[PDB]
Amino acid sequence: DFEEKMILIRRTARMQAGGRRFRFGALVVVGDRQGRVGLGFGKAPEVPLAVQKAGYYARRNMVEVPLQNGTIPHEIEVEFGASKIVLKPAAPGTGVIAGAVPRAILELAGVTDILTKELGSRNPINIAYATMEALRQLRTKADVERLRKG
RNA sequence: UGGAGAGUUUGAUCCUGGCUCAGGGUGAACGCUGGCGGCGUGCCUAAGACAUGCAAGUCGUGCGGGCCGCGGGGUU
Ligand SMILES: [K+]
Ligand SMILES: [K+]
Ligand SMILES: [Mg+2]
Ligand SMILES: [Mg+2]
Ligand SMILES: [Mg+2]
Ligand SMILES: [Mg+2]
Ligand SMILES: [Mg+2]
Ligand SMILES: [Mg+2]
Ligand SMILES: [Mg+2]
Ligand SMILES: [Mg+2]
Ligand SMILES: [Mg+2]
Ligand SMILES: [Mg+2]
Ligand SMILES: [Mg+2]
Ligand SMILES: [Mg+2]
Ligand SMILES: [Mg+2]
Ligand SMILES: [Mg+2]
Ligand SMILES: [Mg+2]
Ligand SMILES: [Mg+2]
Repeated sequence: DFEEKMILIRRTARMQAGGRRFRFGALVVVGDRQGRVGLGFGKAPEVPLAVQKAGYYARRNMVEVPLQNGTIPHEIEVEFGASKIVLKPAAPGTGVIAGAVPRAILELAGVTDILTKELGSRNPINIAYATMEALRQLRTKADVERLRKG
């Protein structure tokens, strides 16, 4: 019902008297490839617990993507922190052209052909959040005319 | 009908930031190796110095001859 794929897994460390103590953080995307995505970042003392927790958080934070023939309706440009994401629709037969993080996010959303570009900071966390906010800032012609009814 | 990023400053993080790599290209060279064909291509340096051969001539339907040779005439 729901497909799940992790973006990256890292091991952070705090300092305590006697040595460093580790804590694992993991990004997880979940999607049905129908137009719904979810992104979660889980932290746990061990890796599998962190992956499961990131999956829970990703299912809790969902985004409805307005797909139009497997591509995006209009080009977007999002600044999350110092990271920038540039999304642009593409004609079918092109394929998802993106870095690992946006490729995974958009593929789990049900996108087949799109042109992206990461700018500024390449940080996978900020890039993931920028792509999520980009998909959250998408509008359709129906929504546009819905706003301009008056 | 058109756009992918990654490694690296820290105990860990975010940012700035340089360096490096994956791509394509070449009148290329070098190493190891090396079977055939087609089409291209081949002094990027000393515009340094050059043996040798060839590479710019042709018209007797513009003109008079030289040399060598043959034939026929004016003459016993
Ligand atoms: K902003
Ligand atoms: K690191
Ligand atoms: Mg929507
Ligand atoms: Mg900025
Ligand atoms: Mg930068
Ligand atoms: Mg860098
Ligand atoms: Mg320092
Ligand atoms: Mg270190
Ligand atoms: Mg410190
Ligand atoms: Mg190269
Ligand atoms: Mg190369
Ligand atoms: Mg040989
Ligand atoms: Mg040949
Ligand atoms: Mg030749
Ligand atoms: Mg040259
Ligand atoms: Mg020369
Ligand atoms: Mg005679
Ligand atoms: Mg007589």
